[PDB]
Amino acid sequence: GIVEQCCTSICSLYQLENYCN
Amino acid sequence: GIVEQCCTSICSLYQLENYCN
Amino acid sequence: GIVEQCCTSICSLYQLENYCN
Amino acid sequence: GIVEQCCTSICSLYQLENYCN
Amino acid sequence: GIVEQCCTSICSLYQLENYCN
Amino acid sequence: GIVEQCCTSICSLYQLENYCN
Amino acid sequence: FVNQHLCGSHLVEALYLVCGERGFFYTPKT
Amino acid sequence: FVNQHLCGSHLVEALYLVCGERGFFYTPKT
Amino acid sequence: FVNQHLCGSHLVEALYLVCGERGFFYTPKT
Amino acid sequence: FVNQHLCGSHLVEALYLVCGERGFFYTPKT
Amino acid sequence: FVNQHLCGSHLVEALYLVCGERGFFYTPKT
Amino acid sequence: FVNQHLCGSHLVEALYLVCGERGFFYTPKT
Ligand SMILES: [Cl-]
Ligand SMILES: [Cl-]
Ligand SMILES: [Cl-]
Ligand SMILES: [Cl-]
Ligand SMILES: [Zn+2]
Ligand SMILES: [Zn+2]
Repeated sequence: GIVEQCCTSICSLYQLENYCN
Repeated sequence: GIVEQCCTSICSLYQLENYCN
Repeated sequence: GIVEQCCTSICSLYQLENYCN
Repeated sequence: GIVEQCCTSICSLYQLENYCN
Repeated sequence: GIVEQCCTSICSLYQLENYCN
Repeated sequence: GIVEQCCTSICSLYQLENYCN
Repeated sequence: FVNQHLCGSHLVEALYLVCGERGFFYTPKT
Repeated sequence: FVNQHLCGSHLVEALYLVCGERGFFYTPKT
Repeated sequence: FVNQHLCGSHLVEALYLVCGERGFFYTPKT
Repeated sequence: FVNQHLCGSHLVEALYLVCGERGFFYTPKT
Repeated sequence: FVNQHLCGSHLVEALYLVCGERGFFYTPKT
Repeated sequence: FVNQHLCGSHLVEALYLVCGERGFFYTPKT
C-alpha cells in the first residue's frame, strides 16, 4: 500500500492526497 | 515574505513552491 | 473530537489510542 | 542501553517510561 | 530553568549546551 | 556538497552555519 | 504516563507513536 | 511538486501537510 | 490540496516536502 | 501501545511524548 | 549562531542536536 | 557541539536551528 510504497520506493503528494478524508 | 504569507497568514502547497530554487 | 480532547484540552497517551484503527 | 535497543531492535513505551524524571 | 531560559525567554545554541551530560 | 556530506558521512554545526543567509 | 497539549503535526506524531502498525485516523473536523 | 521517499513518522508528517484540515487515514500493511 | 498556518520548523519541513531535490531558501527577514 | 523502532531524533521525540512534564534523560552509549 | 524561542518537542530536538552522544536531560519542572 | 549525521528532513531541521532568523539555503546535489 501507500505506507510501504513511499518507504520502499517513491510516492508523490498527489498519491498521498488520496488518503485525505 | 514567506513568514507573512504562510505563518501569519495562510498558504497553499502551491504557494510554498514559490520558494523553491 | 481529537482536536478538542488533545489540543484545546489535554489528553493522555491512552486517550490517543481511541483514534487507532 | 535504551538508546541503542530502540534503534537496533525494538522497544516499548513502557521501557521508555523508565527514563522519565 | 530550561523552559524559562529557552522557551519563555530566548536562548543560544551555546546556552543549550548547559543541559548536556 | 553539505546535503550529501551530512548524510553519507558527518558534518558539524559550524559547517552548517555556512549555509545561513 | 502524562497528559499534555498536542496540536497539529505534534498530535499526528503522537498518534503514529501510540498506534503504529494498527494505523489511525486524524479527523480534526470531527 | 517532487517525488517523495518517506518512511515511518516522515510519511505521517507528509500526510498532515498534504491533507490539512481534511484530515487523513494512516493505514500501513499488517 | 489545503491552506494552513505553517510556522518555524514546520514551515521549513513543508518547504523541504514541496521542493525536495530542487532545494529552497528560507529567508524570514524577507 | 505498540512496539517501537526509534533511531536518532525520533527516540527523543518519543521520550518527550511519553514523559511529558516529568522530563527525561537521554543517555546514549559512548 | 542565533537566539530563538524553543519550546516542547522543538526544545528537545535542539538539545539532541547540540548534545548528541554526550546525552542530555530535559527537566522542565526545573 | 558534536558532529552530526543528518539525512533528509533532519538536515533541514538542523539548518533551521543553526541559522534562526538569518534563514538559510538548502541546496542538494542534482
Ligand atoms: Cl506547533
Ligand atoms: Cl511550532
Ligand atoms: Cl531515518
Ligand atoms: Cl510547538
Ligand atoms: Zn527520520
Ligand atoms: Zn511545533
